[PDB]
Amino acid sequence: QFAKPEDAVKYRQSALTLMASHFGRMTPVVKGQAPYDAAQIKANVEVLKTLSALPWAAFGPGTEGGDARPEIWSDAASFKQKQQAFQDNIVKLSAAADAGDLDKLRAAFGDVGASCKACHDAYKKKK
Amino acid sequence: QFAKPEDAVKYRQSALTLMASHFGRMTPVVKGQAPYDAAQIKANVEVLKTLSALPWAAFGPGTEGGDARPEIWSDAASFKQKQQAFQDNIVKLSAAADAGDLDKLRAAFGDVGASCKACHDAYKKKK
Ligand code: HEC
Ligand code: HEC
Repeated sequence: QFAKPEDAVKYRQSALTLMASHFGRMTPVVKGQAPYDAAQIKANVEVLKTLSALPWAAFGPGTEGGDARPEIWSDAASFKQKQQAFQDNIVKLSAAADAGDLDKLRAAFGDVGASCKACHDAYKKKK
Repeated sequence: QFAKPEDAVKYRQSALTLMASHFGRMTPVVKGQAPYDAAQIKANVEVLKTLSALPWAAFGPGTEGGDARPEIWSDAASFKQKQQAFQDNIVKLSAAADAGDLDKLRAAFGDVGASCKACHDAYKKKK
């Protein structure tokens, strides 16, 4: 869907921004700093579900640019494992939210965050 | 969910970018330039459904900035009507996609586009 590589870069950066707001806005809830409303969190995690599937297709062939390391493309099966671990932890987070359990949510949120960081550390260029 | 107004600006700009890719990537299909696969379009319109609800909450109170006109806040019921017309045309687009009919899809796509432009012309700052 991208006319030039820069269009894929812009898309994935926007998707990751949006996805990252939906994740991070739950931090006060899982820390107990903000109240836990099970329906609110279930709806938010549904939005995060959708968003968390979107970035990866915008790292096609020859979309080098932005802060994406070239290793994303030359080590494709591996990058795919970092992405698939992350989305399987998103499935777990959905399960916790859908069930309405703050303990389970806390644990699942931590697992997702660890998977964000694992990919970050391997595949996002240094700042 | 925004620490500063600039965070709400960044969110809505990203949401609108992402939402706009999901809309515009269907243009070759509705023009007949690309093939029509009903299941592909149904899945894409589901993603657009989700995205099209996201920008508006990031125009809260005192999030002036970006290319948002101040009239968005001082004429709140009206802006809300531009937003609600747009999302009701997104409901129609979902219906067309879910039904699998290219004629209906074409018509519904045109209606959505007109609603994007109506809001653009009233509420996005001039370039
Ligand atoms: C788990 C919920 C997260 C969160 C919170 C973020 N990511 Fe990542 N990310 C990855 C790569 C390769 C990039 C660079 C993209 C590019 O510049 O081309 C990023 C970038 C980000 C950003 C910055 C976006 C921007 O506005 O420029 C942010 C806020 C962000 N990430 C947060 C790679 C990955 C992964 C590889 C499989 C995974 C998993 C994640 N990111 C997960 C998350
Ligand atoms: C219907 C599907 C669309 C499409 C394709 C776009 N919009 Fe809008 N838009 C609105 C406002 C106030 C802004 C400015 C936001 C800000 O800068 O603070 C925008 C901006 C955009 C962009 C640019 C995003 C960016 O990267 O900076 C794009 C690509 C875009 N729009 C496309 C307002 C509205 C509406 C008011 C109710 C509606 C409806 C739409 N936009 C609809 C669409």
